[PDB]
Amino acid sequence: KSKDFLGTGWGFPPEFETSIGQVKTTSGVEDIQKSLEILFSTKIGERIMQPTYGCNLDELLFSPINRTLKTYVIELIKNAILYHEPRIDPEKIDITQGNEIEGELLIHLQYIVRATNSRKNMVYPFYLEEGTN
Amino acid sequence: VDKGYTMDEIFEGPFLENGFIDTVELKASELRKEVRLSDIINIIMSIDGVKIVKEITLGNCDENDGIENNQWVICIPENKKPKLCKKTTINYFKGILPINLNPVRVDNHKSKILASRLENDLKAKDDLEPAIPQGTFADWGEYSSIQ
Amino acid sequence: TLNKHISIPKDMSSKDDLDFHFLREEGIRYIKELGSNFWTDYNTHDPGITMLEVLCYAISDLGNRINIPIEDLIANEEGGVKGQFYKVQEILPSAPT
Amino acid sequence: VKCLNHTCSSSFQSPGNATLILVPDTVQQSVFDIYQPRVSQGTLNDVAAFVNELNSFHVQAKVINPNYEEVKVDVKVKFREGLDVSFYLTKVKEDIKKFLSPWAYDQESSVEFGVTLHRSQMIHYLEQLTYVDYITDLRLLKRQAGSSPCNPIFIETTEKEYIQPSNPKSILVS
Amino acid sequence: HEFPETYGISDIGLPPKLGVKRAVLARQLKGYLLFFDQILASYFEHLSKIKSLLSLDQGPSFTYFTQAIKDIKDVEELFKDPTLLENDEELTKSLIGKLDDTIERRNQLMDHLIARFAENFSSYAFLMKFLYGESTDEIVLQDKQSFLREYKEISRER
Amino acid sequence: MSHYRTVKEGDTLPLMTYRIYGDSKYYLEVAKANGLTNFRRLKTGTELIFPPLQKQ
Amino acid sequence: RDGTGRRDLLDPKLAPESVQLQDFELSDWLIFALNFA
Amino acid sequence: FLAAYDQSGKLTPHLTLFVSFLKLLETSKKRFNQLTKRHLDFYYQEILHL
Amino acid sequence: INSHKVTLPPSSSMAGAYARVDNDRGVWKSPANIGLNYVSKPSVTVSHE
Repeated sequence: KSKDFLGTGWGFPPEFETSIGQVKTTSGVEDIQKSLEILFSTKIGERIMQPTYGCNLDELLFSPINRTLKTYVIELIKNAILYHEPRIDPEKIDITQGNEIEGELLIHLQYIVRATNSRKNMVYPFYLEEGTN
Repeated sequence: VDKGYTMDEIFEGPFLENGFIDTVELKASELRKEVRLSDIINIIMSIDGVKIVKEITLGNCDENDGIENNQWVICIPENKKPKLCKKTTINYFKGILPINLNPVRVDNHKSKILASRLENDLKAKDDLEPAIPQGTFADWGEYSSIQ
Repeated sequence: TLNKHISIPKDMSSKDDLDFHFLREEGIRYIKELGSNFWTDYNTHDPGITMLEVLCYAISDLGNRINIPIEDLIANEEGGVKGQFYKVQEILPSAPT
Repeated sequence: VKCLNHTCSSSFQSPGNATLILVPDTVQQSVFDIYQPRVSQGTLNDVAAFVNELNSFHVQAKVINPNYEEVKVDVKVKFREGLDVSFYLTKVKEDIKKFLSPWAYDQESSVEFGVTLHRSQMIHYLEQLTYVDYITDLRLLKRQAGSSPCNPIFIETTEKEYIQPSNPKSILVS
Repeated sequence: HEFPETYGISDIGLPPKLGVKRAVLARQLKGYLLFFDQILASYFEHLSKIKSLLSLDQGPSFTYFTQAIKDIKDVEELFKDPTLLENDEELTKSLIGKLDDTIERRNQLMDHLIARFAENFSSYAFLMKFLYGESTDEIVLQDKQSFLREYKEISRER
Repeated sequence: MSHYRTVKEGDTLPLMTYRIYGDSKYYLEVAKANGLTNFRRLKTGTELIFPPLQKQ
Repeated sequence: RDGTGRRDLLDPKLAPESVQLQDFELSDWLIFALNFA
Repeated sequence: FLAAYDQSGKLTPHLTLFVSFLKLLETSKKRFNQLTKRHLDFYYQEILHL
Repeated sequence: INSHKVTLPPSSSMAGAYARVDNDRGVWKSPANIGLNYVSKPSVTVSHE
């Protein structure tokens, strides 16, 4: 019960059970992994009063793969995390092409979960006295 | 507790398995010595919808109940409880017109009003005691050498 | 009876059903009071919070229509007020006595 | 206000006429006689003019003062009082007068009317914070009022304080 | 329609490659959200009836109202009996039903409208009981509506 | 801010308090916030919390 | 009859408040949900 | 039920949203029920010009 | 009268789009992910299925 500032919440593809009248929830590291799935699945203007939430990775569809592109991809990913996921620090972004013919680009993101609580983390019994900005 | 009593008072007498009994109510429910119109009228006038009591009278229930005094106060013998005689009656009016009542409807209202009292007496049987704070246990004398 | 210049007020604060930010804060306050034992993550990626914001938006829409003036809310398709009001020509005059 | 459908000064069955009775508020008792409230000539005449313009070509109404007359209560002593002074019988008498006065002239009173059965009077008293009971009560007209000449009608025959007359009566003694 | 595509509850659906389980979960969410939409739809529906509720010609038989929701692509599968979505009056009887105490509410509306002309029908409450039994409630409401319709002449040609 | 660690073999409570706060003197407040009675011997699987200092 | 007067001039059913167009409480919407389910 | 869980922190999340929503709607009820007054005022002041 | 608009097959707009891409990047660049001018909307909506 030491790791209570990562928090608890709804699972992303919310599932409803009938063996008990409840919706499944996630916590800790599991919760972080689903947060990342949400962020990179939504476009910048799709939320109603949150006009700047999501990412622009679609800009790179139907384009050739080179050094300039790879640099741009890395920048897009790092900024989305700095703005929207306070609980982690990116470690490495590995961008490679696994298919000579099929139009595939493979991106592998590795990251580290923070041991100390961020000033941007809105978890209920903490942000009240620790959420300065 | 909501009534404002404290522990010393709540547990002052014999412990009762069925709930607590309030001493004030108990003292009040003594056999009555006198019955009077000034109280009966107030009971009727306070019922919502009543406007005017045009006629009212009390009397010892008896036979050959012909012309007799108003009996503004009736006294009761020392070891008796008063009870309505079941020869009583109220004539209800609206304006100047008499109306008629149905016995089944009245019985239903009376039953509901009183049955709801039983429900509370029963609920009173469960909440009979205060909480006591509870601790843990952990060999408080454990000691490690300073060496 | 001339046209006037048109502008929009800058103090968007009412503390009622037309104020989005107000509604959102009240929503969160109620959530903590009722369910903080189980639901503590109130970050923006949370489906729970997403649903709240959608509902707050819908409430503002309802409030906005309630404020439409009476002249329009009780209008007839063909115009007039036949089944709603009696007019002065009909309800004020008196027989001559 | 009270409108009287067939009333003339000498008749209660004359067609083609009407009488109106006016009662003032007289709240400012510093001036007014609150046991004989009356309407001045200015108002009696203004009212008649106003109404006669709106009636009919054929009808004039008359506007008068009520010419009040009324009965008064006596009763069995209260079974309880706050104290002999604090809730003196005189204090009870004053309260009774106020309750009746409110019908005669403007004042506050919980009761719907002074002209009511003893049941209403009993409720008014029962509501007091300094009372418990009273064995009996009555309120006949003052047959024994010497000042207004003797032979005066009394209100003994089980009436709920009914006014002595359609007009020239009030049933609001105080 | 206010949620993102990722949720899968919008008109364009959800891509096949994501599998059946995710499609099923989307169906479960649509079900849940209908509890919020049916209530909001009722309030909008209630505005559309203000004209009837206060009409001088003839008021409605119900005082609470609802609507079928048809801008959701599978409502024909979400509901156990799609029949109700073809008629808002049947839907009202099924979803609100008894909660609508029409006799008391209809009388309150009528009494207000009558009071606006300084009139008063209180005596019907008991005088009609010397003529009819339980059937007086329907009779009395019909008479009150007739009174308002005929009022222009009634108050004038005295 | 708040912090958590796991106890490894070789750790002591006043040495860990010095590396987190800059002073060894807060060890009795860390032990009270974790419910520790025998803090002079720590068991090597325990997860502790380290609360922040109060500001006013 | 005593005619009328100032204290008798209040019409209890003229004030708009006497009519509450919508009267559901939290407990009524919960009953609605129990059926709808 | 509603009294027992008011400010307890103990409801399952699907009910927590449903009830919070119902509480937010109380402000709509307040606005909606003022229509009867607006209607009356309109008739006496704008239709009858009094 | 002037509220009614013209509806056209897409091929003429694509020829325009091809010219833009050939000048901006070259003939070896794909024509996809390019916006169209003077278009309010597609005539129909096509789902993912």
